[PDB]
Amino acid sequence: GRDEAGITGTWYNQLGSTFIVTAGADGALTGTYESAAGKAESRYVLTGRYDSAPATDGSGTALGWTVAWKNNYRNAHSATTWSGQYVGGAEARINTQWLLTSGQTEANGWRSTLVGHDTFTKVKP
Amino acid sequence: GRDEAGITGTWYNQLGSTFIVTAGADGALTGTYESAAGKAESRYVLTGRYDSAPATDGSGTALGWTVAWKNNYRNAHSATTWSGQYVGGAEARINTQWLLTSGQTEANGWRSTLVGHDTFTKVKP
Amino acid sequence: GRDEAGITGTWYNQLGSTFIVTAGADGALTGTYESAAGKAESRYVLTGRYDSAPATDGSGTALGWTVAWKNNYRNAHSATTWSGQYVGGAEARINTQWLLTSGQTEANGWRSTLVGHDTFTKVKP
Amino acid sequence: GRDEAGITGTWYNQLGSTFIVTAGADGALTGTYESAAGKAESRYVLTGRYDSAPATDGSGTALGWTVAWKNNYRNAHSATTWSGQYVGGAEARINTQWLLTSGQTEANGWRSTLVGHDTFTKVKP
Ligand SMILES: O=C(CCCC[C@@H]1SC[C@@H]2NC(=O)N[C@@H]21)NC1CCN(c2ccncc2)CC1
Ligand SMILES: O=C(CCCC[C@@H]1SC[C@@H]2NC(=O)N[C@@H]21)NC1CCN(c2ccncc2)CC1
Ligand SMILES: O=C(CCCC[C@@H]1SC[C@@H]2NC(=O)N[C@@H]21)NC1CCN(c2ccncc2)CC1
Ligand SMILES: O=C(CCCC[C@@H]1SC[C@@H]2NC(=O)N[C@@H]21)NC1CCN(c2ccncc2)CC1
Ligand SMILES: [Cl-]
Ligand SMILES: [Cl-]
Ligand SMILES: [Cl-]
Ligand SMILES: [Cl-]
Repeated sequence: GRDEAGITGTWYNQLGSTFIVTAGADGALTGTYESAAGKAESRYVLTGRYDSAPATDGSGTALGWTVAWKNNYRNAHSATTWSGQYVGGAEARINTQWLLTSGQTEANGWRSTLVGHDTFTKVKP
Repeated sequence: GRDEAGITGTWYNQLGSTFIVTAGADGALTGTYESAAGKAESRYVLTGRYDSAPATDGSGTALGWTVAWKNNYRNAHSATTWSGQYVGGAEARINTQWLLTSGQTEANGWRSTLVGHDTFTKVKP
Repeated sequence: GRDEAGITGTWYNQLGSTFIVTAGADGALTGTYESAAGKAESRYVLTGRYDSAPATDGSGTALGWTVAWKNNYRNAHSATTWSGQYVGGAEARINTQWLLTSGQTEANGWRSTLVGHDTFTKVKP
Repeated sequence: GRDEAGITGTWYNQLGSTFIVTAGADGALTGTYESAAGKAESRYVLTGRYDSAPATDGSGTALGWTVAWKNNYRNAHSATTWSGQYVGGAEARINTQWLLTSGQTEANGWRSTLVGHDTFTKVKP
């Protein structure tokens, strides 16, 4: 992986959530997520993928991951996906937008999905 | 997994893409994705998560997955995340919304992410 | 307006909501919206814009509109924007994706916005 | 309008775009938008709506607006909708997420819509 070394490690977003990830040489992301917001407690499993051979023209590295919000402490019957890109350097960042879907009945499916954006950095707010 | 049996298998969306997935007892999703649209050829790895203990009131099962659009044939420097829910029964479906992020420079990050929606069923269009 | 005649009139979405709109020669959209779903009763004002000189290569006509969910009967402290395109012909359609923002405190702004998609046609479901 | 006075005026986002708006007592937004990014030149008409009787518990004021990207200088065959909320006070802000739809053929409709987020303040970056 080109940014295997750059992506692997601990990241923090603007809410104070903590994203711990290992980028594998093949394109795998694995790790844990702890949200500072919402119906969440302690760490949750995450998994995702990244482009292991990004362009070399200054473009970011595309990636995504998923958390289902069930662990031994809580189940929020929901899942978030973050889609974004890693941008390396002295002020490295993972810039994302996310979709948070809740389990809903038929009648309520139209209101099942929240959208937002998180920016992750290597130092915490 | 409650819908481990229901989610595992082959799904098809409205574009004719094919989503092959195994749901693990823990909440894992693993499999392959073949897109009928866009800068894609053959199968790509996917990974994701689902709620393995959904509500029993008729609500769907929340889930999500990621594809990074790199394989041995093509690299589109991009990744899609699908966030949605599985709804079982005779007309089982996975209803999703997705975010497709491309690697972009600084100047172009504002235009890095497409949004859309896919509906997957067990029989093809 | 090129599709002034095509856009003007009554449209219905998959939820059974009714969208009544007048497209002005300049690019204006004005009208009323009645939602079959959610915290809504009777008609609400809408306003928006469309491309009054679309491409002639078979592409759709880009457009958007807003409803704030306050009228004399109800206030849901929220607003939806639909962004999409009109596609003319015998099976004319307005294909959209929408963002529904609620008024929220600081602590809750991350969960203020729902996302979805509506397809409008000239005949009702 | 409760925040008629607060919303009316000039706002600037993180890209340096300028949003000039008048909030009417009824819930109307009218004005002009000048984008610092993308296929845009000079000012474009906008129109939208806001909640003219927001909650009084510290929640923001929901609102939305549309720009179709046609004026006398340029036509980008596209339209953006911003959905968000006004938050008053010494550091007043309009926090938004947006959908930017381009006119596309049938074959390409799946890739017609960009998503992002803008934060507007009364002082420029
Ligand atoms: O709060 C969570 C789980 C934690 C999400 C944390 C989010 S992930 C994006 C953002 N970035 C973070 O770092 N943290 C936040 N899930 C909800 C979803 C909406 N829910 C319902 C309930 C009833 N009807 C509809 C919807 C209730 C449960
Ligand atoms: O086409 C793909 C990869 C395949 C995506 C297939 C998509 S996934 C959601 C939907 N459901 C499917 O089943 N299939 C489609 N990626 C693009 C993204 C945008 N790209 C750029 C290039 C230059 N600047 C900006 C953006 C070009 C590459
Ligand atoms: O239901 C409505 C107003 C009517 C929306 C109708 C929607 S527009 C897109 C779709 N297409 C239609 O044709 N119809 C639907 N608004 C909500 C939003 C979420 N709300 C809260 C409350 C508390 N906390 C958070 C959020 C409650 C009020
Ligand atoms: O660039 C613009 C018009 C100006 C948009 C400015 C955007 S509004 C949200 C953000 N906040 C701002 O303040 N400024 C930006 N429109 C594009 C859309 C994508 N386009 C295509 C072309 C071909 N195929 C697919 C898509 C090309 C034209
Ligand atoms: Cl609910
Ligand atoms: Cl580009
Ligand atoms: Cl609330
Ligand atoms: Cl194109």
